[PDB]
Amino acid sequence: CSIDKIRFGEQEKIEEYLVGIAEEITKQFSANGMNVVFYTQFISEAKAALYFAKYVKLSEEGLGKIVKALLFYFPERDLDIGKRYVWLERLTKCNELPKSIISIIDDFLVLQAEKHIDQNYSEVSSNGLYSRDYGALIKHFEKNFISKRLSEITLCLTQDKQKQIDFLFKLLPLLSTNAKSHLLSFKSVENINDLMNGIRIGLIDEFTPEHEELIIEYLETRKVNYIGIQTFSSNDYMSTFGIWYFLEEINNSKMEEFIGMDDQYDFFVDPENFDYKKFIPSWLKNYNDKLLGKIAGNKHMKHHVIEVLKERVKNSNDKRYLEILMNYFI
Amino acid sequence: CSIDKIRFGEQEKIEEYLVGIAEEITKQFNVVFYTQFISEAKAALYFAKYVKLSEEGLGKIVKALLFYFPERDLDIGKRYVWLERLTKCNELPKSIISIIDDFLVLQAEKHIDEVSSNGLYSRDYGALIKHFEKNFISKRLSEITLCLTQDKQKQIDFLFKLLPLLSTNAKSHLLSFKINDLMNGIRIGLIDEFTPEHEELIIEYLETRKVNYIDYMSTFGIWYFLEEINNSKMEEFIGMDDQYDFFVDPENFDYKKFIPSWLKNYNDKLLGKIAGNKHMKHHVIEVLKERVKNSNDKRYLEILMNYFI
Amino acid sequence: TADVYFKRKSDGKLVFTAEAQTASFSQAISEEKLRKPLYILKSEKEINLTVKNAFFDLEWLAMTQRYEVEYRIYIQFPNVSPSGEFEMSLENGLAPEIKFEALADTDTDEMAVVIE
Repeated sequence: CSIDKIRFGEQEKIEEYLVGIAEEITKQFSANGMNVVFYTQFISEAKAALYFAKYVKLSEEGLGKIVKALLFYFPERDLDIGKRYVWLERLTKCNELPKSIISIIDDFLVLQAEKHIDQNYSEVSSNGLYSRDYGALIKHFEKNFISKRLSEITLCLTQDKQKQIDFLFKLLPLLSTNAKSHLLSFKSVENINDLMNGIRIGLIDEFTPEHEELIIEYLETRKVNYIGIQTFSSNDYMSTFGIWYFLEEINNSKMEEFIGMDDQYDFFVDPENFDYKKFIPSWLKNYNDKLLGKIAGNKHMKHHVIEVLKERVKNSNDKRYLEILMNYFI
Repeated sequence: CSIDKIRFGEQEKIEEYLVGIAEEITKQFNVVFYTQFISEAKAALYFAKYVKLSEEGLGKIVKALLFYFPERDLDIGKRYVWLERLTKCNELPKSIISIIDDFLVLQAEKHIDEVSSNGLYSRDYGALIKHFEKNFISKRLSEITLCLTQDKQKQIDFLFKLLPLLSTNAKSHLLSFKINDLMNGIRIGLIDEFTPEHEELIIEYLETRKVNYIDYMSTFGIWYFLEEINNSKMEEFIGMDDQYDFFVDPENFDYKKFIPSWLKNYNDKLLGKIAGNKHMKHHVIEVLKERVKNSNDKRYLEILMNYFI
Repeated sequence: TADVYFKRKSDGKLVFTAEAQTASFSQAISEEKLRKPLYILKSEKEINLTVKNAFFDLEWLAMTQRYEVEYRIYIQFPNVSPSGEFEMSLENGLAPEIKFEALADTDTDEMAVVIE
């Protein structure tokens, strides 16, 4: 059930509750390690409280202390960076971002920049969301912030620490102009992962021939490594090339040789012979307003999409499928 | 859940159990045992809609719920619901038609002196009779139709609803004895194509409505939409009410006065005719989507996922 | 009725065995409004595994005073992490369940691989 409909009364009392629990966790992590039995008894309650904290409006000092506790003074073994990030997104859902929490997120991502000294050490998140999404949220809710400490760090950045280079790459919008130039001095587009890293940070606005040759090289590599035994993976790059082709942003009709080894690839390129029996409705979930408008406008499969849409919405009770069919009538 | 879709195994014992239940209810005609046996029997015969059963056993069940079941617990409309549920999965050969005809003449003898909460009576029994193997004649109903004295109104009135089940010679007496006249006759099926006198009566009734202007009137409009009346004069008779304006003109009818409840009264065939007409498509889909997103009633959603009006 | 071989990343030592009961494949989207620009196909990929019974290796507990698993045709699943939740019950207790979820690294961008 949509729990956003419920009304929250006496926000002050719950605010004090979370202030107290955040103080407790900060005191716990701050010194002497932890009390093992008390930690095992209390960590789940703390995590649940911070999770449910999304629906309560919080005072400035309130959510400031709460976010500082959630990021800094929380042991790393329970929530990785991705769960911490989505947790932050939830608790910022209700409350718009003031200057203070920008200071907090900035200096914590500074310590993150400090962490990636060992090349063996790489940040890991269960949900696949990392500090680049942090930088995305500063850009979203601030739109003009320029970091000082990160710019200073990348100014004294050399060729040795590759992890520093490809970390500062993913947060380039936060980097200053001179910082950006210093970072791109040693940075070149080598593989695909770098390619959509630069795309996501916003450097790339169109596919110059370098990106085209890189993606077709990856396509040749996957065609080579497919051929006797095969293994399923969840890298979601080939579907990205398919959605690129359907959007007509790309204009190289050379990858049509790559029909067959996966679904959700040929449906954006050659939907007329996609053999709709293998269509998984979950595809419709991943796209957005613009892509949904596009596949609504294509009209060569819209009947099939509406058939699977009504079938799923009748069989399922997710109540999101009704939204997706109702908004654009695909 | 779609209990029809889920498959069933071990049909032999299942039909043996149904046959045994039918035999027990037949031999019943001690009430304290009946008090709990009746619920089990009703549940069994109701939910047996989805099970394939052999011919002879099917006959046993149809006889069992046709005669021996009293009216206190199983009503005539519920009797219809049960038997049509049974017939959904398996189509009945001649024998079951014979038993239901015998029960119909049993009802004819009963009416010498009929309550359904759903309001289903013997006329739609005759409707189901005529739905399949249309070439059928009720011989017993025929000879009791030949003997229709003018004094006994109840039997003729009840049999009036059973028009198509009689023969020409049998129905001759019924048509000899038997705007309301026209609509009940077309509803039962006394006349299928409207004679000129019929649309003349319709036009004079509409003219009286006009002279009173400055409730079977919507039937004329929904007849226009189906192209059943071709007098070519009712286009001069627009404006008495919103629904008539809807049927008689697609674009002249202003769309803000539409009431979606009329769509809940629309049957499948004419709703599909509306969908395929394409003349009112935009406004009907607009009101349909508005009702779906704004009302909890789920008849609209089935409207859309079946017909796309 | 499928067995579970949970083993170390660094070496081939087997941490334990088990018989998994359920796998959650919760792949969906994040909040659309808060997350012309080139399309990236955002997703909230999440995979979790839950098992009811586990037999513990004697060697690990012998010298123990980022892993991976094989589920059995048979599917390897690397880069995993246990989840440490335990609440005790008034009733004496008995089967040791455990949950481990999918830890996704930045470079690989894929989490599930299958072999046959």
